[PDB]
Parts: sequence; structure tokens; C-alpha cells
Amino acid sequence: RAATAGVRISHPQRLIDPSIQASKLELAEFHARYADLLLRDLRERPVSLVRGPDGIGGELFFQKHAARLKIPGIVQLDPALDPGHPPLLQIRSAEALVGAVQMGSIEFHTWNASLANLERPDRFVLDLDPDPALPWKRMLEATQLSLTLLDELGLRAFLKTSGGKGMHLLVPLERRHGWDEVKDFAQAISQHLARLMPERFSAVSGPRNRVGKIFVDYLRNSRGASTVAAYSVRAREGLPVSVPVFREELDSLQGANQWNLRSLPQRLDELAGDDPWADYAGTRQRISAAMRRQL
Ligand SMILES: Nc1ncnc2c1ncn2[C@H]1C[C@H](O)[C@@H](COP(=O)(O)OP(=O)(O)OP(=O)(O)O)O1
Ligand SMILES: [Mn+2]
Ligand SMILES: [Mn+2]
Repeated sequence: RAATAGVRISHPQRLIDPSIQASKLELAEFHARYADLLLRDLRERPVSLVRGPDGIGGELFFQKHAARLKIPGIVQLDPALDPGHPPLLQIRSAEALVGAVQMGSIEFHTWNASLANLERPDRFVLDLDPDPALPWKRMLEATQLSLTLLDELGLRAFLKTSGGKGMHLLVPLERRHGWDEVKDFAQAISQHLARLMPERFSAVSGPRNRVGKIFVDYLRNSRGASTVAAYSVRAREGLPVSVPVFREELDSLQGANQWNLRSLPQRLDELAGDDPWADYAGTRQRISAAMRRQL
């Protein structure tokens, strides 16, 4: 089990994605090899699991809590954090990560807060959701415009493909605000963009509320909500991965799922050390009165 963080994998040959012949064992080995990459995000954050016992061709179970875990190393958080429910979950090691895969996990989504203080978010996320029949170029132009606004606000943003159909923008924040304050700020940004360019942006959820447009989703900022982790796999055809990218290579992207679990190695080799999010952990910023004025 040297290639699976010492974890025994049952039914190693069952297919996670028949389209590319990706087995459960391959998925486990991927999480073992890149555990450190995924842990850059999961190590100190509560995590929600997307489990697919029958592969992407079957259904998916979105799990937040668990009473009994057959995942050696997984951490069960204090029920007091979410009364009326079994313990939340936290993965802090390669063994726990692979163990989760062994139990059917395919995707990992983390909270916008870390164990240091789960009542003060350390980031907010803007998830751009486009109309299914909208040209990819629209997503690129919308992402560029969103970053321009963030620059004016004086906020540093970190971009990543979702692995699905849109882009994700993560903005770290000092733990000085409560959940409602951060969410309202994120919503204010979405509404601001919708007011400036109603032809491009929408601040209201629901496909019927973004026909031919892009919805700047701010709902992922609710306490308990989560967002797919950078470098994590998506339970979709081709097993695409959510990949951090430089703002300078944005216009060169051709799709939110251009990278997959098998092409990631090449991505990392091409980068050869260059890290799109090299300045993440070191970023120190907070919501200021000036920002509210601009919004
Ligand atoms: N297996 C799938 N194949 C195609 N579309 C999917 C699949 N699963 C989910 N979707 C679509 C339907 C959902 O309304 C939408 C939101 O996915 P979600 O993971 O919640 O946000 P996301 O940002 O991480 O991915 P996306 O870029 O697609 O929005 O994606
Ligand atoms: Mn989305
Ligand atoms: Mn969304």
C-alpha cells in the first residue's frame, strides 16, 4: 500500500469513470501522491464529502456529518459546532484523505473558515456560474471584470478553474469578521457587478435568473457551506480537477475542465515550481469602510 498512503483499497478495479477507464485504485493513488497539494486547503478546514459508491455513472452522496467513520485518521469535530447533527469532519493527513476515497469519496469541499476560529471566516468565495449555452469567452471576460473590481477594492484574489463550467475566486481575509458580515460583503460585490453590467452579471440565484448571463454566486459563503478544494477531482466525465491559475494565463484557458486527474502531472511539470497561489498564505487583508463606500 506504498502508493495509497498505507490504506487498503477494496474493489480496486471498479470503475470511477468508465469513459477514461479510471479505477477506484487509480483515484486512491492520485490522492496519495498529491495529498500534500490537497492538504494545502484541507489540513485546517472542516470538509464536506461527495461520495459516489457506483462511480460517476451512479448517484452522489453529499456528506457533511458522520456518526461512525471507517476512515482511520479522519477527525470528528465537536457536535457543539452544529447542534442536532452528528460530528462534522476534518481531514488532516494523506491516510485520512485516501481512507475517504476508500469509502467512496470523489470530491472534497472545504468551509471558508479554519479550526483556529470557525466563527470568523478567513476567506470568501465568488463562484461564477454561467448560462449553459454561453460562450466560454464570456466567462473569461466576466472573470477579468471581476478581478478588476477586486483590484479597485484593494483586495488580492486567487483564481482557479472549478473543474466544471466556471471560475472560482478566493479572497482571503483576516479573522476579524463574523459569518454574516463576510457573506453580506460578498453579496454586495455580486450586486455591484449586476448593477454596473446587467447584461453580463446577475446577483440572483437560479438558472432562470441568469439566462445568457453569469451569476456571481456568493451563497457559498454561508456558515456550513463549502467550495471544491484546489487540486481536488470532480465527479464528472473525464474526472476534471479544480486548478489554481495565474491571472496572466486566464485568457489562454479554453474551459473550466481543461485539466483532469491524469493531466495534472503535466500541468505541475510545465509550471516547474511556479505557484499561482504563492502569495495566498501571506496575504493579510480585511473588509474596510472604504470598500463598503465603493460598493
Ligand atoms: N456530473 C455532472 N455533470 C454535469 N453537470 C453537473 C454534474 N454535477 C453537477 N453538475 C452541475 C449542476 C449544478 O447545478 C452545478 C453546480 O456544481 P457545483 O459543484 O455545486 O458548483 P461548482 O462551481 O464547483 O461546479 P460548476 O463550475 O459546474 O458550477 O454543476
Ligand atoms: Mn459554480
Ligand atoms: Mn454556485
